[PDB]
Amino acid sequence: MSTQSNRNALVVAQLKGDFVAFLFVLWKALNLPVPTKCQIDMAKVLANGDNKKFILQAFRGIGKSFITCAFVVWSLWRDPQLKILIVSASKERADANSIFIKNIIDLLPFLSELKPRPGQRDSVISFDVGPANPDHSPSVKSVGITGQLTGSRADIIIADDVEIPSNSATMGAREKLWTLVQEFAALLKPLPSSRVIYLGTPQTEMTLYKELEDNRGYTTIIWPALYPRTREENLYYSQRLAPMLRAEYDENPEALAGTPTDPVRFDRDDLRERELEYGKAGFTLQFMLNPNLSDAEKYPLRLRDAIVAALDLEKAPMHYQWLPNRQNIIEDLPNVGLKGDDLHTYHDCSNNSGQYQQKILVIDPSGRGKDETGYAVLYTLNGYIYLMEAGGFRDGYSDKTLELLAKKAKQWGVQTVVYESNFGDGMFGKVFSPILLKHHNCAMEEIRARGMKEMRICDTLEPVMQTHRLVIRDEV
Repeated sequence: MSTQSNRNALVVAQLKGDFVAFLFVLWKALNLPVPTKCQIDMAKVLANGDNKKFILQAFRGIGKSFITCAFVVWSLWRDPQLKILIVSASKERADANSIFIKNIIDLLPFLSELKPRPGQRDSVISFDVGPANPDHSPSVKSVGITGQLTGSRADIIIADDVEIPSNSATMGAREKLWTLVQEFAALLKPLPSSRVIYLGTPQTEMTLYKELEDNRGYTTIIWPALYPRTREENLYYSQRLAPMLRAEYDENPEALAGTPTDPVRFDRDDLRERELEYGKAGFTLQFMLNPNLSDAEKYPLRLRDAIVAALDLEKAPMHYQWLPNRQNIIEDLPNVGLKGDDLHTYHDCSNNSGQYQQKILVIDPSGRGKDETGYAVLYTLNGYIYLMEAGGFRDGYSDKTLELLAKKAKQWGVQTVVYESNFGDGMFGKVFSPILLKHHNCAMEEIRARGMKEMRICDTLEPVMQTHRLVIRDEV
């Protein structure tokens, strides 16, 4: 039984965390820690099974240390007779983190508890020093670069409040070899958990903004905000109000500038928007009167010009069908025509309508977002399905367009979007286009349209951005 349970905890961190990690209360004695949805999400994200490198952009006044401690415990307690853990921090701050990890360890049952060799010996700063084997060492990040290089067979690095470590560039550079091509690859094959976990609240457009952006440009992990603490979701009268009054009360007895600083994890010197306002201000449009359908013609088709079309179909009322047509001929890609409509009550008459614009633009190849309606419209305008249109782009034969499976396509599609629009490789003419960009901002860990706005136009340009990366696109 013991072997099965130990192994169970070993590869199911959530179960280990919910069952064995305790706090010792004064009224109820040793009780189970009541994990929160954000903490549970964070535990899953930090595991050998998933990635290796994780970065959290969290707000302040979230009991993050409670989870970070449970993870670090779980790591050392279930390591394959191996592994050194070190943290980078300017304090005593890293000592506080390991204290909590020790608070977790000390409450474990015998069978899950490895024997303790060292434990804050000599009033440090360290547990399980020397072969035993796993260890956790609290370190100042200000010293290390020294701490990173000096470590012998490092397995995990946790970096507390990474955004508030001054002169981090050298310490960060020291980290690169430890993770990036890389003893990390070699240790991961051995099943060496560890790994690099960074968690902290943002601090302007420093080094961390670069880390978060590079991560978010590729993935959408991870960020929780004041609302993650569900206790805030109930007012004084003990009625659910979706943190309406707690937020009001917290805004008062303080400041709005302090509330974004403390409970929002927003970066200072910038809005959320994917496209910088510095660029959104320069963007001019071309006003045009659309057809009976939702077609806006910016520049008419020309013979011997190559066009590309992207289509983000509308799953329901809610939003619109968005078809951009982009002149691909020259070095600078211009948007020459857009179809924007929510009048398509029929799942059914769009393929023909779209086709005449695709045909109008020199048999324009089209890359359709494979959503429920997408897959759909795919078939009707397929070379084989109904309209026999031979210029429908597909990443596979099962998938007659852009498969939206796996997060990455949208991520890099947004990342390439940003580049294309900002470096002025792609020129947008549609008014409603740029207005959607105005509100297509951070929805950590991705981007979306804020309350009461549509992102249909922007999202179908994201498909173009993703398509932009593709080798086949390098001359459709």
